[PDB]
Amino acid sequence: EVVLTQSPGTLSLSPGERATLSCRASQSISSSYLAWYQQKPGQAPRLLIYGASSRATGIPDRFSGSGSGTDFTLTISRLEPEDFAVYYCQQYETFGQGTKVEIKRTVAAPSVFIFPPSDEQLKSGTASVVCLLNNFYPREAKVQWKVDNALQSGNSQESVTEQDSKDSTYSLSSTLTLSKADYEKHKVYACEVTHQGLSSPVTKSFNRGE
Amino acid sequence: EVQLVQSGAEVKKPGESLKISCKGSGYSFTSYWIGWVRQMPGKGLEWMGVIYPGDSYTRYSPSFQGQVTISADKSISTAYLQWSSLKASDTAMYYCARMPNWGSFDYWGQGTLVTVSSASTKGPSVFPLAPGGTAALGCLVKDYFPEPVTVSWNSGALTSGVHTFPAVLQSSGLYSLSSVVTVPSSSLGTQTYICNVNHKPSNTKVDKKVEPK
Repeated sequence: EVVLTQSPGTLSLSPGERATLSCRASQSISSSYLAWYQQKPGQAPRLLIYGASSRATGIPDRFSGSGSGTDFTLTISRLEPEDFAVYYCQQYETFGQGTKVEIKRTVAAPSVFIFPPSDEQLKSGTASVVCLLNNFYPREAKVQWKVDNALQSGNSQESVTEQDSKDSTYSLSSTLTLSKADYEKHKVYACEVTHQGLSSPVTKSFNRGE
Repeated sequence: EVQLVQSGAEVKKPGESLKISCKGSGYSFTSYWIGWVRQMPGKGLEWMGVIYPGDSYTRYSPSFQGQVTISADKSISTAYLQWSSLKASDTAMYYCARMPNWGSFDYWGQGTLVTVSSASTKGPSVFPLAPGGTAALGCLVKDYFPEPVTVSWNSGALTSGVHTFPAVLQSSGLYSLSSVVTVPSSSLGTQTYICNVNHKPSNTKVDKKVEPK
């Protein structure tokens, strides 16, 4: 069956700029069946373009669709703040994997915070250590957990907020989960952070029972 | 005036059967197809299948053939999507959409959230995340089911610098979430900071004062 490959995965642009989204088919398809959808977080997808070039009802004229054969393009002439969302192309029973149109802003290095597990939690038998990476741009961030002098793996879960509607940054929370017994046999708890905004990586740590 | 109204949120156990619905209005229901689209958490869109309610013609995409049953009752302008035996991997948002004969989805339903899990309703445990120039404090909202939880700071009076993170599903099958706030370091003596956690499925409303130490 037909594969629609979308490029790039993420497009970082500023409001007012022109956006060019690509949708490439694994084989030559009819332009009469190529559709584009827009989707914002927490919302249903909405049809933008159908038959490669036709806007749906009420879609503003800044949106345009083109291409034929294997190459299809979605153009947004001058990005408005409401245009920052995910875009999918579709043909027959297939969808492209989506392109996120993201706000490009001034590079912002993260402010880093580490939180020890509360005494209330420790009574239960589990220790959750939390690392906060606050108000950074771009989204690409690496968090490395270190217990004494050993880099952790498979015992942390991570979650990222949506691009801030006020400052255009992201925040990321990582949680390192240990048993009371594992937590209690170690001293130094560190969260090492790497990001484009930083000249060298940043570490925030605490000594257990201090 | 065209609208597609889907049935309510579903919390189910693996192995249970399920039938979800999509009612059309404001147009001729028997003149258009109805598509079903799956969107797994943090994932893209998947075309499951289509039905022409006018004559009950149904087509499933290869990955959905024999996995799900699509049907319609034209006397009540309703189309259905059903599973004979749910799996945890069926946890997703499911959209129905109207499809004219040219193959695009011109009108979408609001979506139905289907959560499939072994777990039972459990209220969260709320733990303090205790504290240059900026101090960060928060609340860890751990081990609850099902989603969602809402978090506010100081009964809604504190909104700036607040980040309530997307919940994460632990290996236990329980959700965990954090809510943090950025405050000037100078305010840690003059100000009280309370996170108000609410998990409606278990009727839990917890207020936790977050103190440095």
